[PDB]
Parts: sequence; C-alpha cells; structure tokens
Amino acid sequence: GHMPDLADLFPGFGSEWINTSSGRIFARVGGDGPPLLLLHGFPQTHVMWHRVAPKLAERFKVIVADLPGYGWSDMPESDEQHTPYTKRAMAKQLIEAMEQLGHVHFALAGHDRGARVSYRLALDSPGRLSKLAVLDILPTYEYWQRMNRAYALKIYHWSFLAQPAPLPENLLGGDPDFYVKAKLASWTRAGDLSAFDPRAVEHYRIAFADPMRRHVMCEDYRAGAYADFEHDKIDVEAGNKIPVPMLALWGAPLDVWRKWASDVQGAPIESGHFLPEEAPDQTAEALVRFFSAA
Amino acid sequence: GHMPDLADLFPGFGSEWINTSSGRIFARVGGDGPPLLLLHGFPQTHVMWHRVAPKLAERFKVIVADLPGYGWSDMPESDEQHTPYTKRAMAKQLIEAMEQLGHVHFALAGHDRGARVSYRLALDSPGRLSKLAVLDILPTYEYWQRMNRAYALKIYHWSFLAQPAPLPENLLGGDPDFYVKAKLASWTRAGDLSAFDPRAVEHYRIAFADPMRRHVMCEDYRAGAYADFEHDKIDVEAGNKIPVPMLALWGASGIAQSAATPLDVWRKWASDVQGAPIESGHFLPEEAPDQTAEALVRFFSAAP
Ligand SMILES: [Cl-]
Ligand SMILES: [Cl-]
Ligand code: NI
Ligand code: NI
Repeated sequence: GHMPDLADLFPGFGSEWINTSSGRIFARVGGDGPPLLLLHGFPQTHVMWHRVAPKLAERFKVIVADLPGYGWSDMPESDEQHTPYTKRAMAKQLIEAMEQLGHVHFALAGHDRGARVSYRLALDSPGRLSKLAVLDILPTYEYWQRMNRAYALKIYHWSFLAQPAPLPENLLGGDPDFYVKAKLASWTRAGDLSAFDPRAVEHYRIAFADPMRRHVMCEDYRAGAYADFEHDKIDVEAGNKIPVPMLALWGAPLDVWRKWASDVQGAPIESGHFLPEEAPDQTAEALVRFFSAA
Repeated sequence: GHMPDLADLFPGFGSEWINTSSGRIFARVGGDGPPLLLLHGFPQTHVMWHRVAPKLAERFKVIVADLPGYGWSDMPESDEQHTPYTKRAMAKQLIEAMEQLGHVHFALAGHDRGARVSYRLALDSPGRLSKLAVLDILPTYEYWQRMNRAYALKIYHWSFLAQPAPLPENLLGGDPDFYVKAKLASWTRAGDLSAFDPRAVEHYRIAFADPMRRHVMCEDYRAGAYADFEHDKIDVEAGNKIPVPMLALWGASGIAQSAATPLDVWRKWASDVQGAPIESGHFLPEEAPDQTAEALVRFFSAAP
C-alpha cells in the first residue's frame, strides 16, 4: 500500500525498481533488441511515452524511466548546490541504472528536462551512447544567453522555480492541481488537455500533489539556473561538441544544435511542446528511423 | 465593524477619499505649504511615507495617496490591455485627484511603482509638475532592456506577476502573508523586517491578504510588461526627455543600481536631473528615513 494503484498504460511491459548509489529508479521495460532509454521532463513522469513506446518496442528493448526524484523514483537528499538534481548527477545515476539492466552502452531519447539529462550525459560520457535524440529543447546555456523581455515572459518558470526555497514551494502548495493542469494545457497546441490521455494526467497530478515531489522539481530548476548553466558554460568556452550521432526534434534549432554537436539531424513535428503525446505517430516514426540506422 | 482598529501613523493629518472619473483615491493630507504628492509602490501602501511625511509637512502640504487599486483606493475595472493600471492611466487619475483638492500644479515624489507613475506623468503632462523625485527606480524600458539571466533571477516577479490571470493569483493564494513578508525583507539591507515599523507591516499584510487587492497588483505588473513598456519605448525612439527639474535617489544596495549606474541612465531620460545614493536597500523612506527626508526637503525646498 505504499504506492497508488494507478493505471497501467504499457501493456506487456514489466516494472523494474533499479538500484543505484543515489537511490532507486523506477522504470517500465518492454520490447526486445538493442537498449533504448526514454526520459521524460516537467511536470510529467515516465508515462508520457505511453503512445510511442509500443511502436519503439518492435525493434528495441525500451526502458522508460522516472528521472531521479520524479514519479516513483527515490528522492535523494539535496544540498545547497542542488547536486543530485543537476543534469550531470542525474546522468551518472541513470548510467548506474542501465548497467543494472545489463547495458553498458545504449541509445537515449529525452524530452524537456530528460533531454537536458541526455545531452549532458552525451557531453560527459559520450562513449556510453550509440545515438541520442532530444525533443523540444535547446541547451540550458542557450536559453539563458538569449534571456531578454520576451523570453523572460515566456519561460518565466525557469526564474520563478529557481528562487530560493521555500518561496516557490509555498506558492505551489495552495492549489497544486491547478498549476500542473494549467502548465500541461498551456504548452500544447490546443491550449487544453485534449492531447493527453486522462489516465496519464492522473499520473502527473498524483506526482505533483506530493510536496516532496514538488520540492524536487524546484531543486531541478535551481540546478537549471546555476550548476547546469555553469557546466554548459565550461563546454562553450572550450568549444566542446557532442560526437554521438544525434537527432533534434522540435514542436512547430538545428542551427543551435550544430554548435553543440558534430553529427546532428533534425525535424519539426506538428505539435506543441509535448511531442510524444500530441504527435505520437510522427514522433515514433522519426525515432524508429533514426535509431534503426547503422 | 469591518475595519481593523489600527493606530494613526500620520498624527495631525486628515483622511480624504477623493473622487475621480475612475474611482476614489484615498489620501492622508497634512502640513502647510505648497502641495507635494507622495506615491508608494509594491507591496506597500501610502503608510510607507510615515517616517518622512512629518519632516516634509514642516514646509509642504503633503498629500500621501494610495495608488489606484491599492490600499483604500477604489479598484477600477480592468481590461485586456490592463489600461487603468498602466502608469499613463494612473497618472491621469491622480491628476484628477489633485485638481479636486484644488491643485492644478504640484510637486511629486514616488517610490517603486509610484515612481513609475511619476516619471510617466512628467513625460505625458510636464506642465503639471514644478519638481519630480523618483526613488529606487530606472524607467520600465531600462529594466526590460537589461533583463538577462542575472536580472531575470533577481527581479523574477516582473515576469511572474505578469503571467496571464489566474496563474499568479492562484499561486499567491497559497500563502499570501509569507509572500508579502518575504518580498519586503528580501529587498532590505538586513534581509529581514527590522527596518519596518511593525504597525506599517500590518498595513501591508492586511492589504496583501485581500485577493481583489492582489489581483490589482498583478494587473499593475501586466501593464509593466506590456503597455508601460511600449509607452517608454515610444519616448526612447523619439528622444523625448522629461523637462521638469528632477531628483533620482537610489539605494546603494537597492534594485536600480543592481544592473546600472543610475544617474547616467536618468540623464538619457531627463534634461535637468540630479541624483544620489542613499545608504539603504530598496525601501528608502523606511530603511533610511533621516537621509531620505533630508534629501527630499533639500530638493523640493528653496531654503537651505
Ligand atoms: Cl565516455
Ligand atoms: Cl503638460
Ligand atoms: Ni505498498
Ligand atoms: Ni465596519
């Protein structure tokens, strides 16, 4: 009775509680073939991949993981530098988990915060990856360097959620269900929840309802403003580029990704932010093609 | 029986609810001399002037007003452009209030949002003013032009409160007393509430406890992100400068200095401006009342 009996949106997939030095990672595991790890972002959990994972599982062993501190993964204790919720730390943790599953090398696709984990993992440990896909992001450095009025107003949450505790946490606590539902609605094409399966929205809402989970999300954004930014700035100063074959998908950027990656393909997808849920067929097909190439 | 029973922070001053075409303005009115309007900002009310008002009342008729929609002033119905909470509209409304009081010309000092009212009023209607003082600000345009990663983190509320309704309103409902007290403390030198009279803090808390009042504040920040910025941008493109004799005061550790040297910015905006720092954070009249009152008295007064 320690976990809610939420809807199963991955029929046929198993459940794994994977040990790491920073805590357990929860994942769904399905398919057969070369390993492909899929990482969600904010304010979601691993269930966001439920419409694309079955297709991918024809050709790949698909591992659909809750990021450190999100969903059902354990929540390591943070510190004043937000260390465990840095993308560098999260990447190291997820490497530990994949090694538990039998995989020293793997393919990787990430969305939003999970895409940030993914490009940081590719910078820090490129040898771990066969191929990388990032969905609807630019590097964290790039978002901050372009900060001006227009962006401050659009991505206000990068600066609000990064304010020192307990400010955002005390505000999110009033009506968390409103905040989470309006965030998911507002960055879809339609501007409503019609794109999401209601069972998926329930997973998101149940996660967001827990104050400890919301504190993790704020620590993630505090890393995003500080350590993650400094980590990216070090790579910019040395002109470091990802050598892993990469695919950048975005909701209707490749020019930004060339500065950061020496072998990058891209495509627009007819979607708002939430590509795997808004445009599952088009997203699945792009990823299937990319990851099947050798 | 609905009012709280609170001590008078302006002994000797009258209390007036002044009619305008947009709604009443509440003000305390004291002293003797030519008129001087004082305009507070966020998340405050007219009581923020309570430590400098007595000194200024020695030589001036001091009119200490709650901004449109703040404190005890009426809340004009907003619209999609947040018109009544634009600094242009607030300026027009406070001009109506001063005219009802019998003052077609006056001297003006403003802090924070009230300083934004005040420079907009000087741009739009310079003939109304004898002298202008702005405290701890640069023009809205200048903050936005400097809105990089560091400033986006420091003055996050400029972007947060400007999100479309009901996002910030619903969040602020989460713990409004914490929010206002944290805002007030964060912009002080000590980083706590020790600079403020606890009785003034209670005024600010009571105001902020009201959801209709918090909605006004958000509309003010929406105006600050949109129409107020555009109105500034028009003047900057034209090279329009404030012609009124002006004073810019700022905190040595306040908001305006954070990403600028303020006197040189104001010289881009004003042809007859003087300025100086005050040893303070953002809340000059409460953190540094003696220094601030002296500066103000010297600037507005013809006597040394
Ligand atoms: Cl490596
Ligand atoms: Cl005029
Ligand atoms: Ni259990
Ligand atoms: Ni009553």
